[PDB]
Amino acid sequence: MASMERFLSVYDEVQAFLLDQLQSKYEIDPNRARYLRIMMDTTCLGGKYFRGMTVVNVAEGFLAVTQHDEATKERILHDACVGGWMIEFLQAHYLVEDDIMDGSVMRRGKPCWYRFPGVTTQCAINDGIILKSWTQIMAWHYFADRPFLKDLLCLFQKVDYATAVGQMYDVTSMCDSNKLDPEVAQPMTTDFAEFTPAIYKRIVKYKTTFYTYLLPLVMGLFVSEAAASVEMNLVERVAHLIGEYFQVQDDVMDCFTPPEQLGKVGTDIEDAKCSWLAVTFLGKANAAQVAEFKANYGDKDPAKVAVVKRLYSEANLQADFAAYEAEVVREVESLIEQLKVKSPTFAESVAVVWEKTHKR
Amino acid sequence: MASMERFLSVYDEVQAFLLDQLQSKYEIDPNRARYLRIMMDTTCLGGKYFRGMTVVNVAEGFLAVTQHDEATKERILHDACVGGWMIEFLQAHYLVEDDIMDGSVMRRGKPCWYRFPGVTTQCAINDGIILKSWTQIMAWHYFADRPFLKDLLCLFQKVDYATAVGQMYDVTSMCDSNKLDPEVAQPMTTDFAEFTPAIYKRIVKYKTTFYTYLLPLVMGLFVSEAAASVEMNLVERVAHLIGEYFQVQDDVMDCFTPPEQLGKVGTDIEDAKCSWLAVTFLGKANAAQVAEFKANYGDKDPAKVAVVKRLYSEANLQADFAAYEAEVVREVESLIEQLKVKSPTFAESVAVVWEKTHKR
Repeated sequence: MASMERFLSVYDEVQAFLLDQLQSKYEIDPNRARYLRIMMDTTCLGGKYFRGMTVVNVAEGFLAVTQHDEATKERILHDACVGGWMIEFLQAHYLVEDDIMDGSVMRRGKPCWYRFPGVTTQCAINDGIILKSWTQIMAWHYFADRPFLKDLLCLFQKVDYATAVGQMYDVTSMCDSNKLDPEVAQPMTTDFAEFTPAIYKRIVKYKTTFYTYLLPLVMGLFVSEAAASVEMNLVERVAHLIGEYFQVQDDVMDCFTPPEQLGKVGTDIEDAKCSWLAVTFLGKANAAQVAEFKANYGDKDPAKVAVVKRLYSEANLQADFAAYEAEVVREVESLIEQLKVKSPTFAESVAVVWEKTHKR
Repeated sequence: MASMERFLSVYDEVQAFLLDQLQSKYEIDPNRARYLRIMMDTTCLGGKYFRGMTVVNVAEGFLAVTQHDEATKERILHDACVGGWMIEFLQAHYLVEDDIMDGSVMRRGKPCWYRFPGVTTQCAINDGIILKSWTQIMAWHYFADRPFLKDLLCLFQKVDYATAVGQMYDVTSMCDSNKLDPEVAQPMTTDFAEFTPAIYKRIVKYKTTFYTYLLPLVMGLFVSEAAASVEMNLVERVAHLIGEYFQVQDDVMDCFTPPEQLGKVGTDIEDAKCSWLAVTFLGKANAAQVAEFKANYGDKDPAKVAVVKRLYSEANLQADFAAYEAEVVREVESLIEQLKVKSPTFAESVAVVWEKTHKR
């Protein structure tokens, strides 16, 4: 893919620009520049670039139906790559800080960044702050004169806040709301009353859907000067729908995918997370199954984790998943049909985003 | 002071706006809203508001010499308070994350936020991210239609990146540059070769001067639509000069101020920090004093920390300080004289900022 190859060559360019700027305006020395280059590569590279490439694909979709000089086609594609890298770097930030907050061990088959011997939490928290700063430095440099700059920066910032709010909802999901209090150590829920579909939907919506689907799609529109060409209410509803399904998939894999291909251990059970698997289990369990779940969930002991996994296999949650999948397919196709009214090209870009999500 | 009282009443307004927005657009529930309100109060309130009030003072200085309708005077003062709160919240962010990175215990006589029982590192890292997000949410809401918005956001972001870069320089200052490597646990310097005045000046410049002096002063100018009224090169040189002296003062107090009025223990010695005291000690020490410093610096043992403090008392570093102070006074008065050429009002605001710094 030449799309991919354009994306990646823009990474080398953006990294040279940020490092050269540190030398030339921030008095950095070469060994610290080298540590930051390594940091950038280790935290930003290695994934699928799904989010970044979504900006590129959305841009390419408009480029095929819009008259432009060559030099304009190139600038828009450049802008789409840079925008995509903003989003990858924002994600990198989230992952460095999250792995620290959660005491995670591995990420994509390597140690989490804060566990590199010469890093440590002391430097890794800061490194994660710098990752997000770089998304701004990028925007101001590459987009200084762009008519979309204000709207892109404003959306970026809203998406970032929504994600941070989401992470809060996530990490406090195993506590009873009425017991949240900075003055009192948070005890795990015993009733699991807040393990419902609506609550789960709130966590996922804020925690991942803004930055994983909304941001890439709208960004593709901005760089293409095409926002006024779509119904924004639909982009939102489709981004939140496809974003939820995406997270449901990760939740199932956390439990059932082998660590080898997960790249991680998977500790949602021990961590007592409000996962789709738990919420769906409690939505179908009989009384005795609920009691057994409660005696076993949220505990590091591998025998108790096997009891939960066994309850999930026996509740047949692969059927509730095929059913949730079938409903999402229906609603996604419906939203794409609505998006054809004002833009058949954007609609088709959304179909490709969905198709790439549905396969995994 | 009515200045103070305006500043603080703007805090209540901004906090109500951010919490009401979380309820109305982010589906927050009351107990999480209450945790965020507490977080905001504990991390943002309690200090001197030196940085925030600097924006207010700079605005008030222009207001006394510029013709405006009353409603415009109020909006500018409102804008100056909001801008000041942005800076206080940015600082709050830095302090939450820093106390975590450094394993700090106390801050202004209370436990560091991540040590509150119901917080934990898991939530505190995120809380610190949210603190900084709020500075953006503020800017976009209160300043949406302001002609200074782009320039304020661009400067904010540059100052933030410079601070993060500075923190990196700070926390790696005890290592030999040529040994920095994410793959290798960082050993403490033995030669202390990088403990020089120029290196020290680099750390302080980025670590604190941008956000503590440059940002507040330039922000006061933006909200007042007065940037074109000053020589920006001088504001920079004065902000960096006064900012350094400010940090030298904290470095001396870390060592010699009683914990009671410091609000902290003070562990620069144990932490092997490139402090002004160390750098100045090595700039005057004889060979035997240098050897003794080396056998004792950077170690948690209270007997070795007393040996360093004793070497500092015996090297008579209160004289190098009076001398550094006398030189800063000279250069600060010189820069204020230069600033009178294009703005006597701004110059006088800089004199007050300096006078408030010099006393402490």
